[PDB]
Amino acid sequence: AQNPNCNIMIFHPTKEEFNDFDKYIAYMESQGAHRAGLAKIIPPKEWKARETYDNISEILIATPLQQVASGRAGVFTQYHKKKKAMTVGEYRHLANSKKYQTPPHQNFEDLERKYWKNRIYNSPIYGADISGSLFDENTKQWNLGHLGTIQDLLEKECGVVIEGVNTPYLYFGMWKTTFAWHTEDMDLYSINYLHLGEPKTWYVVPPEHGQRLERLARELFPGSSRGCGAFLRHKVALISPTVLKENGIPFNRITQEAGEFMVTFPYGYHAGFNHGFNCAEAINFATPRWIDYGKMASQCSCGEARVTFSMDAFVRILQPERYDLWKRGQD
Ligand SMILES: O=C(O)CNC(=O)C(=O)O
Ligand SMILES: [Mg+2]
Ligand code: NI
Ligand SMILES: [Zn+2]
Repeated sequence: AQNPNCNIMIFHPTKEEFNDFDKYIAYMESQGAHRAGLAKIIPPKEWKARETYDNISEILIATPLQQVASGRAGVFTQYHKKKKAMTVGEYRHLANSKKYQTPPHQNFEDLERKYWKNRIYNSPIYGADISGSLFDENTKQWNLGHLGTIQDLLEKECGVVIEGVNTPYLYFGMWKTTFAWHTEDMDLYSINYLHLGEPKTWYVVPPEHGQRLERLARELFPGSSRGCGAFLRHKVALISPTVLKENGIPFNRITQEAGEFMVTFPYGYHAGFNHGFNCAEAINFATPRWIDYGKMASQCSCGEARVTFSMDAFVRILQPERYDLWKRGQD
């Protein structure tokens, strides 16, 4: 069995190996990358996502989200307070302001310590989930706006034609902006490219151990757990590495830098934070190996998780017994 300790693997594809996306995902899996839940892919030196980032300041962040925390430093939830619209240029200025800028630090490890110590005492503002792409149309390799769609994958594998579309999203971050512990919708893969700026630290639980994380989370968030049998789908709960280690939960951590891709694998729980002003792009995707995960994915039916249009068909076809209850939670 490859990668039996479920370590995060890092890949350096050549330009030739960078041509066929599906083939390279399958290669990484052949080497056990998926056992970690997360892999890093460093693009060949010849590749670029686009020529420059000099002309992105006029992008609009229609609903910046202030991430307000409640709890204790290692175990907290966050809610998102909507803020007035602002451009990327306005948001970058804000991120670099004395109130929000990254503090002086020695290295990533020092910064990680400061994050876990101090995050709850601040409310950083995140430009998340903005539909769009920063890949140049002429970038032919690993262009996250030109991937094969999940609808087409389900059709190829299962023969059923469904409605829905699959497009990427931009994330503009700042120091302490936080992504809560989650798996993807329908336990899909995700791919994330850090276009520019400061790093993103990730934490991940191996898919084979995901239920250990869920059990801890039910313990640590007992009201939320009573509210919903899949409350991590709400994407609001944070647990620190110290707390995970205290409770024996297997996990790994890595920092993504600008110019690097990360792939999350089906049912790989992940969480993390940004080091300073940055811009990432991400999208969900599927492969044939995902289908069995999609069929087994938990679902939130309490009303909180509310998701895209395109999840309807996935539920309806892969999880017909759950469909009626899930759809009630959508409505
Ligand atoms: O970058 C972020 O804020 C969150 N990204 C992801 O959860 C992802 O790419 O799957
Ligand atoms: Mg612009
Ligand atoms: Ni994710
Ligand atoms: Zn719920």
